[PDB]
Amino acid sequence: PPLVQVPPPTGNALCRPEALAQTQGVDVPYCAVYKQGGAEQLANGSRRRIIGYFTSWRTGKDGSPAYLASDIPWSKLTHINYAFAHVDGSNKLSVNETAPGNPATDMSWPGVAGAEMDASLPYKGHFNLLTQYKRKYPGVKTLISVGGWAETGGYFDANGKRVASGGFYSMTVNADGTVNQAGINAFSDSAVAFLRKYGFDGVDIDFEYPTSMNNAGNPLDWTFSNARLGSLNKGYVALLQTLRDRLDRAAAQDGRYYQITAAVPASGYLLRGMETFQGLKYLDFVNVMSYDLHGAWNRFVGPNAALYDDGKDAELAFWNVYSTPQYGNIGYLNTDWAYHYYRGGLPASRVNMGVPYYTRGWKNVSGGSNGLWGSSVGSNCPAGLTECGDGAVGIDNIWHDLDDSGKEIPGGSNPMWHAKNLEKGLAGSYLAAYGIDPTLPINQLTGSYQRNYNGALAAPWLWNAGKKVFLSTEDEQSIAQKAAWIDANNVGGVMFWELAGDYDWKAQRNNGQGEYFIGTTLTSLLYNTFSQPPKVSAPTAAIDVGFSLGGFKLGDQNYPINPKLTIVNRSQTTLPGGTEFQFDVPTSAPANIADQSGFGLKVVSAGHSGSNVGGLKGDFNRVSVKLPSWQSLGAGQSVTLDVVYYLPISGPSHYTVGLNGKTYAIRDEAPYLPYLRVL
Ligand SMILES: [Cs+]
Ligand SMILES: [Cs+]
Ligand SMILES: [Cs+]
Ligand SMILES: [Cs+]
Ligand SMILES: [Cs+]
Ligand SMILES: [Cs+]
Ligand SMILES: [Cs+]
Ligand SMILES: [Cs+]
Ligand SMILES: [Cs+]
Ligand SMILES: [Cs+]
Ligand SMILES: [Cs+]
Ligand SMILES: [Cs+]
Ligand SMILES: [Cs+]
Ligand SMILES: [Cs+]
Repeated sequence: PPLVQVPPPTGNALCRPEALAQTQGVDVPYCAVYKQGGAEQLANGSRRRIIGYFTSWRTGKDGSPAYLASDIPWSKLTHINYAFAHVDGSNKLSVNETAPGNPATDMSWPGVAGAEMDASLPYKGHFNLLTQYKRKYPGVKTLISVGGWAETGGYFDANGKRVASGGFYSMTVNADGTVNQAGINAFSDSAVAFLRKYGFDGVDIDFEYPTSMNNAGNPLDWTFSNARLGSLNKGYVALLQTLRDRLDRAAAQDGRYYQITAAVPASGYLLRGMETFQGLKYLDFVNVMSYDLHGAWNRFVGPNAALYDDGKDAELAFWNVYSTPQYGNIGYLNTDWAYHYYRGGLPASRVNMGVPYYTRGWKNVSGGSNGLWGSSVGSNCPAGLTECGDGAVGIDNIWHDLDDSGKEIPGGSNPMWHAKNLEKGLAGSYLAAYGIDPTLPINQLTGSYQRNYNGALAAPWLWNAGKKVFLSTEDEQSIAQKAAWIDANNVGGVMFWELAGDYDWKAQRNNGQGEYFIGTTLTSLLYNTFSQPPKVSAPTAAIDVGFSLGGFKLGDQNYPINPKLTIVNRSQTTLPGGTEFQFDVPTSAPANIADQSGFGLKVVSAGHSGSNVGGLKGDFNRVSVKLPSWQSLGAGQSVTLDVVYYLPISGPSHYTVGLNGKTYAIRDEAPYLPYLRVL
């Protein structure tokens, strides 16, 4: 059949990342950051992204250990995310740059070698140092992260009090449930101005979370989030599409490229309320928050960031996930599952998986095996929680937050250097600097912290049998195991929270006796692995047929997941009955996807079968559905069918249309192939 010829891509279009949505007609300068074919030009000779979160609040001004921009391992990273900007009362991106003494732009560190201010920049603070060091390391990108858990829905004032402004929720969705175009425009324009002003290379959206699951947000945000559940997906897609548009236009004007990234949830629960993550097409890449999968907000004691399911996750067992036939023995609270979820709508090159450089932990743990998959129920829950685990405290919780009364909030949160000292039987000479009285019982080292490791989970932890304390850790053994998995799956890279938690042995500390402290062991392991060779070694025509899943219920009602699939014929040909549509569904969902409309939709190629212990065994389950023999799809017309699947997916992707003996790609995915207009 004759096809319609399309002009081939030229110039910058030859460097567009695979599947990234470009702003039509705008000369976006992709080749400034990407290679031909769309792979990223990465700093320091690395094969993988190595993305470190830098937190703004470790300035050392209160006497606690500082971690400054000059302490960053610039020669071993590819990207640095600055945490956090927020959405202010005028819906603009803000770091309180105009507040006297603010750490971003109005702070200095006299006498600290390497932290000297460049007098030629019209700002001081962290940003001054970031600008300076980027000159020495010109390939390293900086991005401004916006939101996070505490400031997704509000922001802190000068007195440390939180203003419940609504943040992302009110900026993206009006109180009446419609998308807030004015707010999204103000924010997007402000992001462009911010990038231009401070020399950032991109914006990292850390909206926690645009999900329709009830009570999923920070409890402090529920009056905003719960009122918007049905609208948050549309609001988030509008935010990302508009941000993409404004940054693409700015990039074309400035002759340099601006990235949009997002910190995105690993939780299958959160994702159940996020439709198919339609917004992925706007993102240069995602940073998957494959950590805080378990923690003392509930009683289920286990790894913070398991790589794999082991069939024994105590939380999943409690909810009957392993035993329900429909779930096909897929357990989802793990890094591998989350990665495979995001491949539904992204190539591997645009996904980076997160790891923690910090601990979470419980005390008074019962059951389990050396605490693993045990139980720890707590009392006097943190504000907003109606149940909690018994979070570890004192010497087991040195990176705690404080409540309004100035009291430590339990949770077993520590930098990994402190966890390494506990393992060694060292209390840490820095305790007093954190305002921790080392003479108090809860702040003394009692019992023995025994390191455990589970290779099925790629998870280390400390178990203190005397205190019944379980601290989930991350160290060289688990990083090496995850790094192997990254390389073998050719994943885009690795993200970590946070730089200040990485460690080294410091022989001179502790009166010359030595202890662990701030360092670069884990980042160095990642870099050394990814900058050297790995340890281990299509349709020619298209048709304009469109596919989309929609009609999702509110998240709490989305069991099982049964959206409507709409197929639209935008060719000038009638698709005869028997025409076959295929597409890839990520293996995050069991390979039992079906339709409820009598179409006979089924998996024709299973990338994964059986339990996912030891990891999912492939990327995609390819699905086929045919028009019934008697039913055509006319030019310009649509047909819908109800589908059902059992765990969240993004995408789908990689569509083909099987028409009169020939297989076509679709123009939405393959815009430069010659295409079928008439047949
Ligand atoms: Cs090389
Ligand atoms: Cs350094
Ligand atoms: Cs300087
Ligand atoms: Cs200087
Ligand atoms: Cs988070
Ligand atoms: Cs935090
Ligand atoms: Cs179960
Ligand atoms: Cs020990
Ligand atoms: Cs975190
Ligand atoms: Cs090899
Ligand atoms: Cs039917
Ligand atoms: Cs497959
Ligand atoms: Cs297996
Ligand atoms: Cs494989």
